[PDB]
Amino acid sequence: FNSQGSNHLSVQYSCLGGISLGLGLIRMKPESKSFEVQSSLLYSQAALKISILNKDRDEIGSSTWSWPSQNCNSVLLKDIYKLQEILFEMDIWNSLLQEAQSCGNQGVN
Amino acid sequence: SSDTQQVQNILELEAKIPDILSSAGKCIEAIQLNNSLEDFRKYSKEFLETVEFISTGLRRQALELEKAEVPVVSLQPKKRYASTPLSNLIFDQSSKLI
Amino acid sequence: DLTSIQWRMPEWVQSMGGLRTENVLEYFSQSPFYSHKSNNEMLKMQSQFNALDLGDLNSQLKRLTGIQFVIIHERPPFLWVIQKQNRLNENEVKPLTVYFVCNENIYMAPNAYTLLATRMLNATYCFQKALTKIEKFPQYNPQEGYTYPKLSNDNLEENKNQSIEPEDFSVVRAFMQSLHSSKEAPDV
Repeated sequence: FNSQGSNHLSVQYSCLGGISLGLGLIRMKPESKSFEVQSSLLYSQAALKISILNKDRDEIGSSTWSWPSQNCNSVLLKDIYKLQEILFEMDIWNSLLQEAQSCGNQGVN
Repeated sequence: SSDTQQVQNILELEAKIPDILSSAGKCIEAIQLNNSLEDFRKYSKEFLETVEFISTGLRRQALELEKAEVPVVSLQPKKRYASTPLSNLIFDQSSKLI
Repeated sequence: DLTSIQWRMPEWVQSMGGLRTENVLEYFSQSPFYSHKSNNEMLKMQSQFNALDLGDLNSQLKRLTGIQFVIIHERPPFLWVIQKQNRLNENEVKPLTVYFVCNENIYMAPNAYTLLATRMLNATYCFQKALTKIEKFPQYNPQEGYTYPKLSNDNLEENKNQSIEPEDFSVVRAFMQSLHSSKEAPDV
């Protein structure tokens, strides 16, 4: 798709879908020979840690989300998958804590 | 040509233009330096071809783009949710998540 | 050479105390600009013959054929117009350069076209020179566009329309505006 003042393309990295729309700002990177792409992220990487705090809020149960691993020939497309994964964790946890609204009806806070 | 192939045709059409300037500097060289009418007699039968034939190739890439009739407006996507490969692959992860 | 250049032997004027009438052609006779087969000088040769038979100047001059340096417009006490000419008859004249008293200098009058060509040449030269040690620094790209390479950019630091769906002042501009309003806020 057409993009902004960047003159580049506006590819939808989030072609597979999620919630909030996502298009990568294609960007030439002279060091890379290829042309590495980034978005609005300040974060270098992101996902979703989970764990069970005790009465002392010591660890009990715990885990963390992990995406299935794409292994496409183009690492660029792989990073499209990565930014997809990012917008994914975004839209989900943001929607959830946005929904946190009335969590208090059975003690959840 | 289909998909990228028209664009690819332009991509290898890319280098077809800059050397036309070599042919043209030589068009000047024909009398400025080489001092022979025969040279530009040939390159006027070359420069105009190397330029214009590419120009026609371009104008036909565009007019036949206008035959292919690709829409110019970008659709505003609905907030897409889940394509099937995404869904079942997430299920594959769920197996991995077991 | 014939333009704005010094050629002075002031002590002659120091003796004369300045020019009078025919004595302008004396210091002018000292000048290269003076011609030898001018009627002023061939009848200077007449001064070396007849001597007495020259009158003022123009009577003996213009009646006789050849190069001359006639006087028409005095500008006391500095300039005096004196055009070069070539009589072809006792009646006919074929005027040349207006030599003029540039004060301790006398010059041929330049063509307008000379200076005009100087202006044209120097201006287009400024254009071409603008194209010289300046051009081809903004290297073109279809994508990047023109480029401006640097060891360090700072200092400071037909496409697409539809896309994704500072103000270096910290709104300081409006703050200054408010300062304009507020400096006389008590006053107004």
